[PDB]
Formats: sequence, structure tokens, C-alpha cells
Amino acid sequence: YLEAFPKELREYYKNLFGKEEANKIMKKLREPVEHYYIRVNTLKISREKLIGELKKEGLKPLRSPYLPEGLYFVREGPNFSDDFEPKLPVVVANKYAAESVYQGAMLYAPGVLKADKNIKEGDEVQIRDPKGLLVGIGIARMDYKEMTEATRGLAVEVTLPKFKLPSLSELKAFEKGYFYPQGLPSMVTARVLEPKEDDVIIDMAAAPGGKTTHIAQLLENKGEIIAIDKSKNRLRKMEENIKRLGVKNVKLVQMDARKLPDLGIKADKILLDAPCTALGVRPKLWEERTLKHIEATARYQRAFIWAAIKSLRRGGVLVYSTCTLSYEENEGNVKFMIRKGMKLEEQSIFIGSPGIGMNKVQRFYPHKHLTQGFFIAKLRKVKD
Ligand SMILES: Nc1ncnc2c1ncn2[C@@H]1O[C@H](CSCC[C@H](N)C(=O)O)[C@@H](O)[C@H]1O
Repeated sequence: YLEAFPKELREYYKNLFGKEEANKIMKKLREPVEHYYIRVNTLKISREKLIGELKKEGLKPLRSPYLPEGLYFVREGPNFSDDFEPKLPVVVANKYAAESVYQGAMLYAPGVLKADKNIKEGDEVQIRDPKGLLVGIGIARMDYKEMTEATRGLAVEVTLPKFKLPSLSELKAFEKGYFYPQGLPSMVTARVLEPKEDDVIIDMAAAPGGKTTHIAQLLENKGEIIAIDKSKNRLRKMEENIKRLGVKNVKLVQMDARKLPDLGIKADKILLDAPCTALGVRPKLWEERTLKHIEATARYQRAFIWAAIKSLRRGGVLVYSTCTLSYEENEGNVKFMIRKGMKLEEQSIFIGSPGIGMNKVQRFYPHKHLTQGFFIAKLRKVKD
């Protein structure tokens, strides 16, 4: 698994976590989350009612004892060994198709990069990513010719994915806005913010609106949430998410969040779920980002943070979160905040790990908590 991570990053992890822990983290990072979480949209349905609906569809949702809005599905796999060499013709899936097949998706024709020319419908085939990673085994539903030419349709029925997570996007329950797939750490983040119907609230990197819509249901669609993002497309997706979930609580504004103080607003609550190197996201087939990215991105985040601090009322609260493992983007950037008149505060839910040499922030690790790598800091603005 070590091969998935560039050498300097591997050394970075070893230095930051220790060899043993670093190896455990990288090993687990290569795999999908063991517990696949969704958020119950309490704007439309209760937890137990939704469970009833999911059991109807043959699913086995389990309840979280920490998040009353949390449900998770247990992951299946690995369905074959890491060294397994099937005696099968090869279908090569592109980078994006391979990651979904790796988690139980079918392989569709646009997801096909190239393939063995002997392949005919009904043949048993093995599916590999462009770098030779075996991600699944299945049965071809197209001949070679159609597989490499079709613009749509089913190319390989994946009957033996490396791992299996439930597909929920096609469920009626999903279409009716009953839930939103979202990781446990991300859900804890919105809770730890403790939004109140009275609060002036800003999500300054909000799209596609996972944490924004969670705030909306915690507010029970009362008050107002200001949601910022620079990307019009991701905002477009956020508009669809809002409509589907029945969220009436949110005001979308497109802009560079680093210029936030240009508004006249002094917020009581700010969520900064910041753009990051995403070193913690799963599954991690091949890690492309490295040290140069950590420094650059950490520096990039400081612009957001400063903008947030200046836009916070005194006594105001900032929640900073990332889906990355790096020190610089996390504990390092919190020290920055501490130098700018912010103070660490106890988080209302703490089920993760302590931060690196730092007491009140909350970290999540894949090998310890069965989640994506994650980071959460909660701060109080004591002065300007
Ligand atoms: N300079 C900038 N100003 C505002 N938003 C930015 C930005 N640079 C990146 N972003 C946005 O920051 C987001 C980080 S992903 C955040 C996901 C979101 N909080 C959720 O829970 O669903 C991306 O959507 C990206 O569009």
C-alpha cells in the first residue's frame, strides 16, 4: 500500500505520527471507510422512519449512539487478496471509474479506458485502474468493440468488487430528500458549531452544502444561513441539494470568501470547512498531493481564517475543519488564530483523538475511528 503515497509524504507522515502509526494510517487510507455514514434529514423524516424505508430496500442501516441524526452501513470486503492474480482478460477503467468500482459500482462504457480485445459479452473479466491496481472482477455486458466505443450503457457488471458500500443515490428515499450521505466527522463539525436560530451564521466555503444543510435542519429551517462559495457549478449542485432536502434556510452568495469582510456583516457563528490537501479522504488509490501542496494550501487557508476572524463579533465562534492530516493546515493554522485574538474552546462532542501537541482540537484517524482523516477546531473570539 505504501506505493500509493509519494516518498517525501511517507517520510512526512513517519516524522509526524511515528513509523508504526504512519503505516497504519496509510494502509487504512487506501481502503473505503469501514462505516459508511449518512445524515438523516430531520426536516423531512425522523431517524426510525427512514430506517424502516431503508430496511424495505434490503439495506442494513445502523444507528449512531452519538449522533441522533446518524446512520451508517457496514462495509463489505476485501473480497480478494491484495496479491490476487486472476486469470482473466483485463478491462482498464479510468481513474474515476476505478475508484467507484473499487467500492461496488458497476463499470459503464465512458468509464472504460481500454481493454483486452478478446473480450465478449458474458466473459469474466478483471478491472484495473490505469496503474494496474486491481479494483474489481465482473462479467462483461459488452463486446470489446462496443465497450471501447459506446458513450453510455453497462460495460462490466461488477459481481466481485474489492469492497462493497451500498449505493444510495438511486433510492426513492434519496430522491425524496430523506437523507444526505456525509461522514461522521463532518456531522460532528456542524453539531460542535451549536447554531442557534438567533445567530448570524456564515458558511464561507459551503458547496456542495453538506454542512450548510445540516445547520439548516439543526435550526429546523428557522433563521438564516449565509453560504459562500467561489465555484458556480458547485453552487449549482448546492441549489439542487437545497431543493431536494427541503432547505428554506439558506442564502447563497458567490464570491471569493477571502474578501468576506467586504460585506457589512459581523457574524456570531462562522463555519470554515476549508479547501485543503484532502490527505484524509478515502479511499486513497493514489495520493497525488505532496509537501509543496501542504505549505501552499496552508498559506491559502490563512487568508480565509483572517477574513473570518475580522468578520466575527467579539464573543463570536469560529469552527475550522479540514479533511486533511497535515500539521501545517491544522494545528499550525490554529496557532495562527491564537495569535490573532482567538481562544480554544471545548467541543460539545468529542469522540475522536486529541490534536498534535494541542488539547481542545479534535482529530479523526482512519485506523482509530473508521472514518476519513479529519480535523476540527472550535474557537471563541476574545478580542480584535
Ligand atoms: N477562494 C475561495 N473562496 C470561496 N470558496 C472557495 C475558495 N477556494 C475554494 N473554495 C471552495 O471551498 C470548498 C471546499 S469543499 C467544502 C465542502 C462543504 N463545506 C460541504 O460540507 O459540502 C469548495 O467547494 C471550493 O469551491
